[PDB]
Amino acid sequence: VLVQDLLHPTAASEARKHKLKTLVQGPRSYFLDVKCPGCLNITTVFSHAQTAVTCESCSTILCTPTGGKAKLSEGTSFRRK
Amino acid sequence: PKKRASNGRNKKGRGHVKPVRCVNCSKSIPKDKAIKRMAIRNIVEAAAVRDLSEASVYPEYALPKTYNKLHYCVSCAIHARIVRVRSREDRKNRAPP
Amino acid sequence: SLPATFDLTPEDAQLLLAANTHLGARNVQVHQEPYVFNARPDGVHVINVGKTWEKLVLAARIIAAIPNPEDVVAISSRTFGQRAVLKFAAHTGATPIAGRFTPGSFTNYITRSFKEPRLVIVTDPRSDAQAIKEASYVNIPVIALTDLDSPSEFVDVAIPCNNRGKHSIGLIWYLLAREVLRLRGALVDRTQPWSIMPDLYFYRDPEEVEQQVAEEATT
Amino acid sequence: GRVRTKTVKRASKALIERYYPKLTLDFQTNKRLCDEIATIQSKRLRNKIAGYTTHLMKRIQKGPVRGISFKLQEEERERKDQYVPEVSALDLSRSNGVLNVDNQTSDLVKSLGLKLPLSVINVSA
Amino acid sequence: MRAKWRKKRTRRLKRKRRKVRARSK
Amino acid sequence: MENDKGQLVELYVPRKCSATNRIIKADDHASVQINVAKVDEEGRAIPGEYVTYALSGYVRSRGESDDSLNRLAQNDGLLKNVWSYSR
Amino acid sequence: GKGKPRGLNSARKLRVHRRNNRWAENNYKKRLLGTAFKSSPFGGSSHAKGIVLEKLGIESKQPNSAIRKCVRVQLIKNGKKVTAFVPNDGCLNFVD
Amino acid sequence: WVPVTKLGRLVKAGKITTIEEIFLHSLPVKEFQIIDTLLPGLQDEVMNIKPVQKQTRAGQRTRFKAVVVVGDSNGHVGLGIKTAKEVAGAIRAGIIIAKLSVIPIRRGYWGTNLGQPHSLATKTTGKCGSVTVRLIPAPRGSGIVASPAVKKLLQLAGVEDVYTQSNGKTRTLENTLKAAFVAIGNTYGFLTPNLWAEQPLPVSPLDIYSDEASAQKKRF
Amino acid sequence: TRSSVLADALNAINNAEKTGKRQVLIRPSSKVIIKFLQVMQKHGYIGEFEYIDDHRSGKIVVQLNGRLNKCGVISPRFNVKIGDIEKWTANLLPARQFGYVILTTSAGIMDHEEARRKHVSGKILGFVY
RNA sequence: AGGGGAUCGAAGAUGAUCAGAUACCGUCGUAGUCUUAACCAUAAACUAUGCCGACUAGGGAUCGGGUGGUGUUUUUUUAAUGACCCACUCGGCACCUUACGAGAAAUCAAAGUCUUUGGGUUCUGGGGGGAGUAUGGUCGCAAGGCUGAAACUUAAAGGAAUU
RNA sequence: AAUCCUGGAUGGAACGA
Ligand SMILES: [Zn+2]
Repeated sequence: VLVQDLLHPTAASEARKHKLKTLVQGPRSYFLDVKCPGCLNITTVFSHAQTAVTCESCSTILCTPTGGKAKLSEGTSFRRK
Repeated sequence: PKKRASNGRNKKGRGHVKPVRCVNCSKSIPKDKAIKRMAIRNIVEAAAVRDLSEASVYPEYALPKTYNKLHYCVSCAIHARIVRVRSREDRKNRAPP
Repeated sequence: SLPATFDLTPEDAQLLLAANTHLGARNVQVHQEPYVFNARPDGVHVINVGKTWEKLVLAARIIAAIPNPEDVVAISSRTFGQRAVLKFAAHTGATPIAGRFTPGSFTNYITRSFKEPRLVIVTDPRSDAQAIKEASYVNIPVIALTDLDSPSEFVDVAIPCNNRGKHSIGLIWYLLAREVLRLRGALVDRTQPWSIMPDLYFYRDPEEVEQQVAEEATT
Repeated sequence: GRVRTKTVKRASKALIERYYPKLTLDFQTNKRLCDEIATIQSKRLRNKIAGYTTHLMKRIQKGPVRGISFKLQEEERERKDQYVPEVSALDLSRSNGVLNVDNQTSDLVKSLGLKLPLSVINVSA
Repeated sequence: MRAKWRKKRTRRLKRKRRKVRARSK
Repeated sequence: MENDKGQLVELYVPRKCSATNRIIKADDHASVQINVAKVDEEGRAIPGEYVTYALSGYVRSRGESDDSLNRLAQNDGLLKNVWSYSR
Repeated sequence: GKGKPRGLNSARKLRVHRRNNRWAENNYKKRLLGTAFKSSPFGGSSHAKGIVLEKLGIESKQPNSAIRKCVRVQLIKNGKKVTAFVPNDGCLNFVD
Repeated sequence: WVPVTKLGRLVKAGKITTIEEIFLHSLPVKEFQIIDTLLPGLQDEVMNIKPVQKQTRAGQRTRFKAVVVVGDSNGHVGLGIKTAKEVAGAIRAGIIIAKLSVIPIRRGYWGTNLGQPHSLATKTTGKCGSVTVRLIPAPRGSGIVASPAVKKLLQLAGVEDVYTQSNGKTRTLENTLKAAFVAIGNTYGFLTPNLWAEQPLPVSPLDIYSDEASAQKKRF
Repeated sequence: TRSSVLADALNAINNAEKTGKRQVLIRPSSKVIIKFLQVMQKHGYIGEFEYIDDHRSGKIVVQLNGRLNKCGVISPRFNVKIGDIEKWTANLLPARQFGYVILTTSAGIMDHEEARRKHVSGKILGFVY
C-alpha cells in the first residue's frame, strides 16, 4: 500500500477477485468431457449449463441446472477440457 | 421576494412500521421507538414462596413464571422506567446496563 | 548490506518459537501488516519470524546510531514490559518510563518528568497511545512491538510480535538489548551468546515473588 | 469529621521516607522524635503528624504500602529484582529437548531456518 | 400563534369572504 | 529560486519526504528524520556514518511509515526480505 | 455537478434562469416594473415642490423622546399629501 | 537565562546561528529567547484588542484578547493571539506567542528574474473559519493590494507586491489574519519545478553536536 | 454513464497524488488520455505508464512521482482563440513561470507554450501543475 | 353513493377539578374508523440531504445469491442434499472507529475529491414581515389544490455552539 | 459431612408582572 505492482499481482490475490474486477476479465467457468457408465461417447458439457443436457446415445440425464454450477448426475466420468 | 421561516434536522426513520400502544398512557408509538422491556416475574413474591411450598401438595410444585412484554412511550418511560437521561457522549452508548 | 553474521541463527529461532512470538491475532490482522504466513487453522495467524528478526536488527541499528544513549526512551504501560524496559535501560544507557506516562513529558518543559529524546520505544501502541501522540507533536521517531492487530498510525519501525504473553515481549526486549550491545559493545558477535538469561526479563507475578520469598526462608 | 489533611500526610510520608530506621510504633516516642527532628510550629500539628506516622508504620509492618519508599524497601527490591533460575523456560530440557510446533510453524522453519529439533501436533477448534 | 391555527383562521376567513362575494356576484 | 545573475536566492531549500517526494515544511512537527547506522565487519556500528530517511506527518498519520521504511531500507540494501512489490 | 448546466450549448437555459431569478433583488424589480413613476410621490425625481397644508408635531420612536416638527405638504404635480421634516432648530417658525 | 529545550543550549552556546537550520529540520521552538537571539531585527505590531466576556453569577469577567504580529521585512513573520485580564499582559504574552510561532515565506517573482524577489511565488490560499484569503502574485509597483491588517502582516513579511482576494466574513481579524498566515505558510508547501532536484538530507545539529550541549549536572 | 473518461482519469490521478500513492489504475482508456499523459510525461509530471489491452477499451497503470500538485479537466472543452490563452492561463495556473494548459488543436493535443510557438489554437482540455 | 356498523371515537351530552374550565381526567356517544364503486392529492409525504457516474480510510457483523474447503452434524458409523463453520465474492439495510479531507459549527465515508474554484443533468432560494395573503386563471361536488403579487412596514429576524 | 433457588410501580392544585 502506497506502492505495489498492479500489473503483476499474485495469482492468489487475483483468483479470489470477481471475474470482472481482475486486471483483464475472463470467465471462471469451464467445459467438461462427460461419459455416463452406459455408453463410451464423450459429451461436451458447460459447467453453468442452464439445460438438462442429455446423452444423445442413451437419452438419460447428465446434469441438472442450479443457480451456478450444474449438478452432475450420479457417478459418471467427467474431465475439465 | 418570497420569504419563509424555520426548518429542522433529522433522525434515521424507516418507511412505515405499525404502531403499538403504551401500556400506561395508551399513546400510539411506532415499534422502532416504543421503549420495550420484558417483565419475567415469578407469580409469587420471593418471600411467599416458602409459605406456599409448605402449603402445597405436589413437591417442587412448579414455580411457574408470568411473562409479559411492556411497551412504554418516551414520556412514561422517563417518568418511571430506567431510561433516565444521559449526557451527549453516554447517550451514544447502546448496551443494556 | 548486513554481513551473514547478523542472520537468524537456529538457537535464536528456538528461543522465539519457544516464547511463541510467532502467534498472531485471532481477531484481526490490520491490512498494514503483511507479516503473515499462511494462517493456522481454527484460530490465529502466523508471523514471519525472519521478518521479525530483520526489523529488530534495523531498530538496533537505529538505537546504535543514537549518539547519547540517554536520549532513548523505553515506554511500557503494560505490566508484562516493565521489568523488560527497566533491565533494558540498565544494560543499555536508555531511560525507562514504566507505569504511567504523565502527559506532557515530551512536550511540556518546566515539569520535571520532561524528556527530549531522539527516539521512543513502545511495547503496545494501543496502551501507550499518549506517547505516540506526544512524539508526533514534537518530531520523534517510534519503534513499536506491534502485533498484527495493533494500530500502525504514527509508528515508525514496527517489530511484529505477540503482545499477549510475558515471554514474547520480554524476549523481544532481550534481543533488542543483545543486538544494541553487540553493536557498539565490548562484545564480539558470534561465539559469545551474552551470558545474561532471558528470564531476567519476563515479569514475575506476586504469587511467584511470594513463592521465592518462601524459598529464601527455607534455605 | 476526622480526616487528616495533606500537610500532615505529606510530612508523615517524608518522615517515613528518610527516617524509617527509627520511629517506633508508639505515638509517644514518635512524638518526641518529631520534636527532635522537625521544625513544626505547633504541638497539635506535631501530634497529628506523629499519629499518622504511627498509622503508616503499622500498616507498613503488616504489609507494604503504596507511595512510600525508604531505601530499605528499595535495596530489598533490587535485592530481589533479578531471578535467574537454575534453568530457563526456553531450553527444551525443561521439556524433552524438542519443540512442539504445528504444521504451519514447521513450514515457516523449512522456509527460513535450518536444522532444528521439533515434533508436530495438529490441534484444531 | 401556532401556524396551524393561523392557517385555519385564514381559511375560515377565506370561505367567509367567498360567500360574501357571491352575495354580490 | 535563482535570479538573473546566478546568485541563488530563496533561503531554506526545504527537505523532501522520500516516501512521497513531498516538501516537509517548518510547522510539520509530525515529520521524522530516521537515522540508521552503517556497520562494518566485527559489528561496530561506525559512530557518525548514517543512512538517512525523512518521512512526513501525512505518511506517519495515515499509517504507512513502516511499509515505506521497509521499502526504502530494502532497496538501499540492508534487507533481503520483507518488502514485496506484488502485494 | 453544481446544479447548473455546463454544456457548451446550454446558454439558453442559463440566461432564462438569470431572467427568472433577477426578480428577487429589490433594485431590479423596482427598475423594471416601475414603482417610481407609479408609486413614490416624487415620480422618480430628486425634488418636488409642494404647498404647506399644516404643521405637525410627530412624537419620536422609542427609546428616544421628542417632537420632530414636520409639515403636511400637498404636491403640485401630483396632488399627493406628504409629511416632510423641517430640520435645524427653529425653522418651523420660518415656514408658515 | 538558564536555558532548557536543547536548542536553547545550542543557541546560548552560539553554534546554531540561523533560523534556517531550525526550519530545515522542523525543530519545535519552545523558548522565545531562541529567536530573540537569532533575529534581533524583529519588530512587533498590535493589530486589534477586543474584549471577551464570560457571564457569571455575579457579573461579567471581561478579559482582553490581543492580536499581535511580529516580523522583519526579510521573510519571517509570526502571529500571536492571547487573552488576559489586562491589555499589557495580553500584548506581552501575545508577542511571546508570535515570536514562538514564526514561519518562513517563499517570496518570489511575478514574471521574470531580476534581483531580490518582491512577490509571492505562487497563488496561495488559507482558510480559518468562514474566511478564505487568497494571495496572488503581482508585478512590480502594484504594492500590497489588501485590507490594512493583511497589508501590515505582509509588510512585516517583506512582501513588496501582491494582490489579495478574500471571501467570507472579513470583519473578524483573528480568522482573517490566521487565514493569511496559513497562506504565507503554505507558500513553501508547494512543489515547484525548481524544487525537484533531490538533495542528500542534511544531518540535524541536534544530532551532530549533542554531547557538546546536552543537559549535564554541575553538582558543585 | 460516464461522460468524460478524461475527467474520471484525472480525478483518480489527483486523488492518489493527494493520498501519497505512487501508482494509479484508470479505466477506460482513450487516445486523449494517452496524449494528455504523454504531455505530462514530457514535462516530467509523471513517470511511465502502461496500457493493458483488454479487448474492450483499455486500462492504464500510471507510475507517478510526487511532482504533481493538480491535474484537472475543463469540461466543456471551450473554444480558444490565441487572444484567450492568456486569460485562461492567468485564471487557472498558479504562476506565470510554470504550469501548463492543455488544449486540442488541428496540430494535436499539446501545451499552450507549444501552441504559441506553432501559432495555433483550438479547444481547451485541462491543466497540469 | 350503497353495504356493514363489534371497538375506539371530531361534534355533542354529562360527572368532576378549577377563580373560571363549554380543556386536560371520567362515563355516554353521532359522524368517522371497515368495505365496494368513484372523487380529493395534501403531510415534519423526513435519509427538510435530487438522480446518474468515477475515485478516495480502516473494521466487523448482517440479508439475498454464487464459488471453494480430505471442515462439523443429521442421517444409512461412513453417501448426496438440508442446517451450520471457515475463506472469498457480487448486490443490499445499516453500523463502529478516525479525519488525509470537509464544514459556521453541530456533525459528514459523504455534507469529501470545491478560490490547487469546471464529470453530466433537473428543481428551488436571494434580509425579516405583510403573505402563501389579495386578485385573475385553472382543477375540484365541496372542502380546497396548483399558479401567485403589490402597497405598507422594519434593522435586525435567524443558525450552530459558549459560559 | 448435610444443603433446591429467587428482587419490584405510579400518586391532585400552583395565574400574572
Ligand atoms: Zn405512555
